[PDB]
Amino acid sequence: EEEEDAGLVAEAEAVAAGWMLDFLCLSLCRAFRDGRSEDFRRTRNSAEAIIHGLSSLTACQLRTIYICQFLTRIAAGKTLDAQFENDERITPLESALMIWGSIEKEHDKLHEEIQNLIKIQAIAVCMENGNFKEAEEVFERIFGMPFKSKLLMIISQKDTFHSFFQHFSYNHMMEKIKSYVNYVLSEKSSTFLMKAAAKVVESKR
Amino acid sequence: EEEEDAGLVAEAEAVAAGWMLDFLCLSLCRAFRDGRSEDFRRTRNSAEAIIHGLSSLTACQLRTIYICQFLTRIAAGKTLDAQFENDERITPLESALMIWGSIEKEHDKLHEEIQNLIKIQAIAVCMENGNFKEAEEVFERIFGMPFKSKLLMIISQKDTFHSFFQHFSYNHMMEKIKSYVNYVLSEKSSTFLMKAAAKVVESKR
Ligand SMILES: CNc1ccccc1S(C)(=O)=O
Ligand SMILES: CNc1ccccc1S(C)(=O)=O
Ligand SMILES: [Ca+2]
Ligand SMILES: [Ca+2]
Repeated sequence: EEEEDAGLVAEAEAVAAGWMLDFLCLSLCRAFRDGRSEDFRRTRNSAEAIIHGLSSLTACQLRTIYICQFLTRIAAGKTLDAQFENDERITPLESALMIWGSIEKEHDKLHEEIQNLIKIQAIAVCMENGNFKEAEEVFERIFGMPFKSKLLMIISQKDTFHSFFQHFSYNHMMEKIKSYVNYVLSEKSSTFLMKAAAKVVESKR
Repeated sequence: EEEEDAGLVAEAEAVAAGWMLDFLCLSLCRAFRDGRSEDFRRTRNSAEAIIHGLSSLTACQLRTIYICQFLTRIAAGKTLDAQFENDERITPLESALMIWGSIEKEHDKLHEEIQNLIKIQAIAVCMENGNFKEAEEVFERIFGMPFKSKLLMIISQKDTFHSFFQHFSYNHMMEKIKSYVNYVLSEKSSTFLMKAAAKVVESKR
């Protein structure tokens, strides 16, 4: 009876942790979309902690975790001292690109546009910090012809403020990513914890 | 409409965070009661993070936070390098004693027994580490006559393994605290998130 009770309790804790992960993902998406930097930081810390208390993951929960990790790396895209992988050479935007290619999602036009904007900016952020040799190394790791050769020419000329980086800017990458985040927000707005909390708030109006 | 929606969303996030705090407190109590050291550590990290995302606290939520903080200091009672207060001189058991005296709860016989056991052990843990001068300083900060004079005599004799510390031992303090934790477990087992999760598990049996 003691082991049977402990077992049912552990199963209930796993159910509640899954509900907490979905809610925290929704809150993280909304903070990213709104540009609420401090709320994003605190929500990320909460999400990471809840994830460490989870063991079995369904395919849906792994996709949710990948979305949280992807937005965290994009938020840190210009923080070149942040090490997100065991290989210390991988920059934050290169780490976001790896997760973007692993998520079980449709490869629609928006998917490829975000992918190519992260590739251009992974090089651009190195150039803007005067890290010319690092830009060439990020280029080799990513690329792994017309798009490729324009980028290599810009790296070799050390043209940091090139007009190419203004046409495919960091702001344009953020805006395209926010369009994708809006779809995730619509999909997760109906998850258990947010629905129950919204019902309580509405009943008091 | 944009500010009105943002407002309702923030209210719903506060409701869900309150439900998460109660659930995490219940899980932390159960890990402490069971002696599941690693689960206690991970649950504490999750609790701390959720608490940083909360702003307005009801009297009930402040009591819940005090219970989490109290068990954390008791779990760290023998870690004399842990600094829980801005005043670096305060030891973990002295910090647990301060919280124990601040919780809005009945001062029954069990309350006073736990209080006195934490006082004896706050000195005992210093003696057992050979920190005789620190034991005298903890004594002065706490005490703050027959109980008092026996303790001062033991500190002055440097009688670390005194039979007094075996009669009012660290294990006896932990057991009395676990009795109190069982009452908190019964009280919080009916909170929203645990009840809903338990209903899901049961419906699959
Ligand atoms: C489990 N990882 C996780 C979860 C949520 C947000 C960020 C991360 S991280 C530290 O990998 O960027
Ligand atoms: C808000 N503080 C908190 C919450 C839960 C568990 C432990 C703590 S602490 C770091 O103060 O020991
Ligand atoms: Ca670097
Ligand atoms: Ca110390």
